[PDB]
Amino acid sequence: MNLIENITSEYIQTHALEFSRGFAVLTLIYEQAVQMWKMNVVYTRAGDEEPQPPIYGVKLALSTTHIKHRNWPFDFTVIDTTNNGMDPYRADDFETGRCQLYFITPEEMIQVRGVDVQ
Amino acid sequence: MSDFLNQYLLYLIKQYYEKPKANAEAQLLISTWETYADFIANFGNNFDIDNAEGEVLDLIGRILDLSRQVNDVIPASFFTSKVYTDYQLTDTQYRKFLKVKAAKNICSPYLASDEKISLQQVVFDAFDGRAYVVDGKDQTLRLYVSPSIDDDELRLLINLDILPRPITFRYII
Amino acid sequence: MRVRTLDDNGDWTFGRGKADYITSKKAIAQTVSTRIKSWANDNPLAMNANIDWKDLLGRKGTEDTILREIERVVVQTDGVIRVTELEVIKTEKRVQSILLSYDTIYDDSE
Amino acid sequence: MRVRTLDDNGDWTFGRGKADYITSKKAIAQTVSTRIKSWANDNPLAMNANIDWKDLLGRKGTEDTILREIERVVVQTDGVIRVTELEVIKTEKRVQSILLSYDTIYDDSE
Amino acid sequence: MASISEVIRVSLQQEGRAIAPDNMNAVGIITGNQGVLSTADRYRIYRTAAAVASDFGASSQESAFANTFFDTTPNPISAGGVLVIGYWRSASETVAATSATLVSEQTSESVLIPLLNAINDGSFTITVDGGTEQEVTALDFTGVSELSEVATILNSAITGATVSEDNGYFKVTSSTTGATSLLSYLGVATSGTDISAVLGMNSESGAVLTQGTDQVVLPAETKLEGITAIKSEVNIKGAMFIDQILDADIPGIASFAGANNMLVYEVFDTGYLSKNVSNPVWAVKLAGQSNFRCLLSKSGNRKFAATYMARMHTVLFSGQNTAITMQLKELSVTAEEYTDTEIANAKTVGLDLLTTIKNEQALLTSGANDFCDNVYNLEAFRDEIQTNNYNLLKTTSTKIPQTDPGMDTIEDDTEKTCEKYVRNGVFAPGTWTRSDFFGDRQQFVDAIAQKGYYVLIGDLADQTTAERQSRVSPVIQIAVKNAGAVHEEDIIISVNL
Amino acid sequence: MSLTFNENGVQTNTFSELRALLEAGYREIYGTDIVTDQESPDGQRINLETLLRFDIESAFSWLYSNLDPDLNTGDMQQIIGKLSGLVLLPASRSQWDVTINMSRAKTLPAGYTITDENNQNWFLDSDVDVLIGDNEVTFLSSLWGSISGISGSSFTQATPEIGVVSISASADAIQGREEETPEQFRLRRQRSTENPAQSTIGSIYAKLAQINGVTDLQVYDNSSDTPDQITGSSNPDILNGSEPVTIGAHTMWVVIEGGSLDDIGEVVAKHRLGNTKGSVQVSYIDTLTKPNGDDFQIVNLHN
Amino acid sequence: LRFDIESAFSWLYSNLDPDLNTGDMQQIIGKLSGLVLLPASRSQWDVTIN
Amino acid sequence: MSLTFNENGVQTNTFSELRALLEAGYREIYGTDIVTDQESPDGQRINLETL
Amino acid sequence: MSLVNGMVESLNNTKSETEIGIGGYRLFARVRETVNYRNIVPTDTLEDGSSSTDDIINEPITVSIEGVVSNLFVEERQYPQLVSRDFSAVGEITALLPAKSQQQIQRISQIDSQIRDAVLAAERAERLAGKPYEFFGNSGNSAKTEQEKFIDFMEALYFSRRPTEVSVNFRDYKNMALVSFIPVRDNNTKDTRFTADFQQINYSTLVYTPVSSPSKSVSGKVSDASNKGGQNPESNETGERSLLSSLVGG
Amino acid sequence: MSLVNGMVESLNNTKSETEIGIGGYRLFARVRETVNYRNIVPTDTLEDGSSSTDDIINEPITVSIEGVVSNLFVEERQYPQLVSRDFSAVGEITALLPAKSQQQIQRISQIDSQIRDAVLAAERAERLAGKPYEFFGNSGNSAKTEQEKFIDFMEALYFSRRPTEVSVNFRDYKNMALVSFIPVRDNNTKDTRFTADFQQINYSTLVYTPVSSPSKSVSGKVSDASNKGGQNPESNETGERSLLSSLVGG
Repeated sequence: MNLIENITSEYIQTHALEFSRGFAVLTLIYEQAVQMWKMNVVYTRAGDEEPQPPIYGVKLALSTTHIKHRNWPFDFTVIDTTNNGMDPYRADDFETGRCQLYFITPEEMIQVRGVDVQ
Repeated sequence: MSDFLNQYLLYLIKQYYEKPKANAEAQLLISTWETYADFIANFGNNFDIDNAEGEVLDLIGRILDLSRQVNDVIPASFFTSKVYTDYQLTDTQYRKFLKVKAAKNICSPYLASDEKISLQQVVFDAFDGRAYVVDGKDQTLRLYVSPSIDDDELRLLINLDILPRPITFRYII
Repeated sequence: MRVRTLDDNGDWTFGRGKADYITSKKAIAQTVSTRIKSWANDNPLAMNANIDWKDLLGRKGTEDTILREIERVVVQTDGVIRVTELEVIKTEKRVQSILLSYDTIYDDSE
Repeated sequence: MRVRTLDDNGDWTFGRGKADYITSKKAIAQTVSTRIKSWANDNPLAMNANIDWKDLLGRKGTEDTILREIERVVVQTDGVIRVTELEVIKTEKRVQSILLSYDTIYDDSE
Repeated sequence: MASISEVIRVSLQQEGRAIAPDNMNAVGIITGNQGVLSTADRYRIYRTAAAVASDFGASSQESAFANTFFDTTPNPISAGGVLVIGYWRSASETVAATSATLVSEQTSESVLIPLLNAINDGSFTITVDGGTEQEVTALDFTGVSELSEVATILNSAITGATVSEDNGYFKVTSSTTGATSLLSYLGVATSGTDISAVLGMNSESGAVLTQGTDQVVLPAETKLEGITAIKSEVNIKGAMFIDQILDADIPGIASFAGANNMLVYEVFDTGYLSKNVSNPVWAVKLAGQSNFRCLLSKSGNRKFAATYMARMHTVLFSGQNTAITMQLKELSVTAEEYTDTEIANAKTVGLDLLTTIKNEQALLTSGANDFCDNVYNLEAFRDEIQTNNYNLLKTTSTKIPQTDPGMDTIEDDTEKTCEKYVRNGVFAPGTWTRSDFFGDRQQFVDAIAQKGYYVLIGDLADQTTAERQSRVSPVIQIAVKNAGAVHEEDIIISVNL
Repeated sequence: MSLTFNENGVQTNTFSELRALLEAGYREIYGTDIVTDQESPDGQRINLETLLRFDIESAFSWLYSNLDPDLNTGDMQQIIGKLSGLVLLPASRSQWDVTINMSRAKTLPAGYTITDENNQNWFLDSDVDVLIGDNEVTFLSSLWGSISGISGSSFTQATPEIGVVSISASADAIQGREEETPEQFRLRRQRSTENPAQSTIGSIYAKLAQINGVTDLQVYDNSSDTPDQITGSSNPDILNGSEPVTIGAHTMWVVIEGGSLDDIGEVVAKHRLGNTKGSVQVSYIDTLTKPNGDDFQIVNLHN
Repeated sequence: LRFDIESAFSWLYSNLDPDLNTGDMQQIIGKLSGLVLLPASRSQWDVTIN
Repeated sequence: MSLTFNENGVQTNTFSELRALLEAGYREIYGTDIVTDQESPDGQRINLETL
Repeated sequence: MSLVNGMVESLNNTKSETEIGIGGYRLFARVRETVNYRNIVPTDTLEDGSSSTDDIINEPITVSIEGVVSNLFVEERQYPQLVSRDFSAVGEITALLPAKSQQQIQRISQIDSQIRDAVLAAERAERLAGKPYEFFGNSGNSAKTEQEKFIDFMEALYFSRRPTEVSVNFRDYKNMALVSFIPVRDNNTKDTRFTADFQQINYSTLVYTPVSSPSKSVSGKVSDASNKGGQNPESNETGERSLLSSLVGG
Repeated sequence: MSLVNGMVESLNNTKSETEIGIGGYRLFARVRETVNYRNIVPTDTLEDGSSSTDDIINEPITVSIEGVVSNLFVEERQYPQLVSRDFSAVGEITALLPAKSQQQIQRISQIDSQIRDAVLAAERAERLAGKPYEFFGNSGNSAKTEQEKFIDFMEALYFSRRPTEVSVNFRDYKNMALVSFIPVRDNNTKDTRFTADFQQINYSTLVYTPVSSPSKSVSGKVSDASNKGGQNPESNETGERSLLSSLVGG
């Protein structure tokens, strides 16, 4: 687990996660009319050009695999730097460090699922 | 004039908050969107096993693998909304069976499991607090119940395996 | 530029689509007329919508800045060219009425 | 910012963790109150901790620099904005008492 | 344990700065509830909500009014002002029997102690309940470091009464209540160095000796004109009543507002949006009682006055153009909803409105009665010329001789005040529109048109010798023109079709 | 990109694209030079509509995501707890009994708050009447959590009421149960998924051996109904068991020496579920929460 | 616009049904128990090298 | 790197890392915005302990 | 480009009567006051004789103000500077947010009280972005004379590295950046004679924005999809927390 | 960056009453006294219209002081300059150090007396780093007139190549480096008219340091792991001592 740095309070931001088994595009969306942090990813395997079908609109929540069912070798779990285990809900909730998002390494999804994957 | 309508009308600039036609029209748009807002807010209220009737209950059944078809006959809960066949479940019974099924889905063979959820806690709040599980000798699972449940129901749950049961089970009267 | 006409009292108009729209030289008239009326920190979607009234009619000694801001709003309007505006009464009770005259982009075709 | 509360006489408080901590607007109050009290060349881990007292109350003609240094300490505090401070008595025996007033970052929410 | 504290101490401010209602912004709230302000405690001065609470409790409506007072963002204490709670006897105050008291002179504690520590032996003569004269012949004051200690010594010495010290005062109260005279002012004893005179308890000294009042006394039930008792004690410059002034008593207080150079704010409900004679507010407007400001609150929400008061008396009359109007200024109370007909009636009758536009307060003030701006500002001007003339007659060691240079002195001081209040934004130069003046009309109108104010003092030789040996200065006539503020805007678009 | 709800999730349409769509519409309906700015009626309403749809799309994504059992906040009590069989124990306010000493008889207001010495506000729930002397009355906390009400503190009043002379608590304050944190509720739901770390024979041995105070213990179980046989153990020597032994019918049996007795009972109730053979009886005590804020005691007795 | 949102509602409730889910929402409803779709597994192949 | 005493010797933990460890601790116990500076009681003791 | 834009945005800076000074510090005297409108007109004779115009590139206006600051400045006729309102909640739009239980609400309340202490300073700063004086504020201490106040305010503005608004008579330019501040103290006058050159930071909007300047309550709401660069999370050390114990099993 | 930093570290240099001069040499007269706050604002119109701010790069303040030095300067009203204390042993923390025998202790005493003679000069220098005057000291010799003292102190400061602290009225800037010192001697006045430009050496801390400025007794103790470059010891000649006779066998 490694910390995805550079997450600001602006509502709709994109971070291109470049890693070993291909790369993904983390679109962090902040719904304010109802406080949460949606996430979108388009993980393209390193072996090809057309990305796998995207995920769209999952919350960020504490201590939980987010994209596990889409069955590719990474996911994200956020944790709260307080002990108030409240899901990320403020716009600035990542810049101040109240909650922070962690990118799970594929080698660590190995320890999670117990088996490799595509 | 609820919260939604009021906070949205502030986006009417002040040339148009007071002209009756304009205010009425903006309220019309806000109201039509407000019924969706209310629907989203009340989805939680009206979806769960408690405040669910008819098809949603059946949906819950098919998500917890329990159809209203138990193929058995139970006497009526004579204390209209919906009627089924005799050999099906009136709503309230099928509700609280689905609660029991939801419990037994997350069972565990521990009466006070500190790490995972126990049998006792989940069977107890399955029955909303009118059940009590204590083990036996030949792996009997004695089960005390409040008198607010007829014998027919419980004997049916044991005769359909909806109560939480690792290997062996029983009841008490 | 088109814009929905407003009736005498200034409420909105629906129905007669493509016909409740002011065509021109009057669309400019309506648009200036109610650009003046747009308090600044009203609209959350335009917080500098137009001139700031709660902070200009509530403070002593702003008549010059009222006039400069009215000229700003009017001149920065799609369709006007010049202005010619000043104050005609002198707060007949305490309300001053100013006279505003502007040359639209029309009536300059000779 | 949290900080452990101190009781009336100013000794430390243990027990009631997460509850002996001052929340805010009072955490600033406590932190300024005892930032003033931090002699400079005291702490070997911060030798310019705060203003230098053994070299300002032991020398004649420092009242202006006492006041400037108190304003320095207060203003450079996480949570304060302004100050408004001066001297209220004139060394009633030889001790002068100064009055210090500051606007925390709170009470500016309108 | 020699603490750091004895080279520096840092504590929290304790007393409410203990200031007095000197400036214009000394506003009042009159209660009628005999909780803590009984008669002879007719007023208390505050500069924060919490203190009003601690003397009044967040439950009593008086603390509620203080809360809605201080909650106005530019509240009076932000411009050299105080709040003061008054007290009019609403119904049958029962003053509990007191005991005789003896408050001594204001002693600084820096001089009383050094004089005391040399006095080995003691010497008092006191009398309690008119009993046998008591003489105290041994008070080893040598070991005393603060007035609390001499207080304890006197407490042990004076039998039949208790001695306390309080803010440098020495109070001595007999135990018994009701006809309990402390005849003595600490008279001279037969032997021992006299402590009495140096303390301040002495009869020749300025020691208050309120005798023990008779047993329980009933003041009757006064009228709202009992505001006079507050006004004759506090120099309030703007007041309200918690309880609504009855219709039949409005003119009186209205007249009062003018006659005492103050403002009184009073709110009325919807039933008063007429212009008949029977409507009291219009009766005020016809009577010209411009100092009796009338406010309108549909619900009847009395607090609207306090915040309104708390919004007005808020101008430091020393900076430039600090004179503020009223309209469209944030208050501390929720606005109400009014129709257009009723808001027009309020405009044309004299009431004032805090009306919603959109969740956003809009204060609209009338000009039927003179604008609150004008009345308040004119009151400030009369108060300030009074203060400046008083300060001139006070400053000089000589007597300000009754010669023409003296009148030029006084006229120059008045002109300085007028210039301040023109720089202050209240009066501005303009063409004097009225049809009356003092001296040369050309001189008068030119001075108004170019400076904004005119100050003419009649010469000495134009007053009777009856008014010459009365040591009274000649009549000083000053004329001013209000600045031309704006409240609405009727922008007229020049039509070219 | 715009709102699409597919096998891929719910792509929510952003504000700028949404308003541009509505503006392109209005252009198509009325004319290419319609003025749609802050002033114009069409402008006002295009702005109102685009805001309304942006917010409703946000609320719809709220719905979609909070139907996810592994990601939910406020209907998390609702969508899963009553659907997967859990309960979120409602929080409580810590009741405190306090003697308030009172001079003048009064009705202390609905919600006046006193504050104990650690900046914690205890508000009286409803209006009370206090008599001439000492009054035992119950304040409820303002923090809904567990609020440690030490006995014997000094209280200063946040909302002073005239007359109090002495606020003092003779005894401490019974705490208020705090909720399972949303993180902790989700984690408790999730832990039911993964397999146990040990086999059921070895589960007890593993989690009965960290009992602080033991140094050795062994377990002999009788899985098969054969009463006095042995079908497993923690001792490798028992593969044949060349001696007779008395062990109950389809039971499991543990011997420890030097163990925290109550801790031993707790662990056995934590992992046994059945009949335990032994001589000394030891129990766990657990609290079970009826839906109303009560406490039902359960004793799990093993041997 | 409004019917876009309402048909989203209809689709949402249509996908609270294990017998009709057919997509990501199927797995979201599938997390309601601790099971997810099995992942693709590389095929094993035992050989003799020398 | 921090204090480890192994078949390799005794790696002694440096000051900055040690105080950062103690500070991360106090953040975990109490709250992420605890003020730990020269004045604050917690700051005083974190410094004392790390020293 | 267009000739129409000239008058339109020439009036876009209207000087309020209150006469902000170097940003609210008007307590000096303006000995001289200049602005420098410059232009780059490419030199060589333009190519076509029909349409090859549109070749007057604009320039950043500079504004030079030299004045003097004394211990005692008496200002003649200028209205008070009043604190600008906190119009942040103008569009604040709650009541669509979820229903969540008590001490689930209050947990959010504690988080809000917990990071408001860390954000509200910069929030006020952005609220008061143009005008630094009422941000830094009147010094308020009786020890510091007026030249104290001018120097410490100027240093605060200079170290602030944030653009300020500067008023020459008839214009209150909105984003001036302090370019040069030279205070001089002759040995024949106790005052301070200071020359300050500011340079406007003019910046236009490249991208489609329907809303010019919204509230803070919708400023992020109407923001377009912002972009951050890539990064290799697998190769981070500063936060390489282990896998949560709740995940290794699952 | 932040607007908050402005006032915070604008007051970070407070002028003491004692009025250090060019570093403690106040025995001249300040004919003129200027500071030059400069800034680099990148010119072209900034890119976005939403957030592309934070583009006012700061600059090294220069301070110019021109004055005159005469044989006889009479200073009007200024407090004495008192020698700063040697607060080095404030945290000095012994008594954990080992128990070692006499003349094992005293051998250390001789080593300490042996290299204190070689380090204490630079130790005092760093103790008196900002202020060179009381390091160099009052000249003390009656032969050298006052202009002697000013010239030799200025040359000592200039050749010292160490930054000094310079006080303009209302500020005692902490690290000024002597940039230019021009003394002039007209043939119609025996005094010396000197212009000295200093430039601040502003330098911030890149790395995590919990302690701002500790004692000498813990300054190395809290230091982070310092880094020196590599080197090839096998290829050194200046110290190629043979192998000790006690090692060849062993």
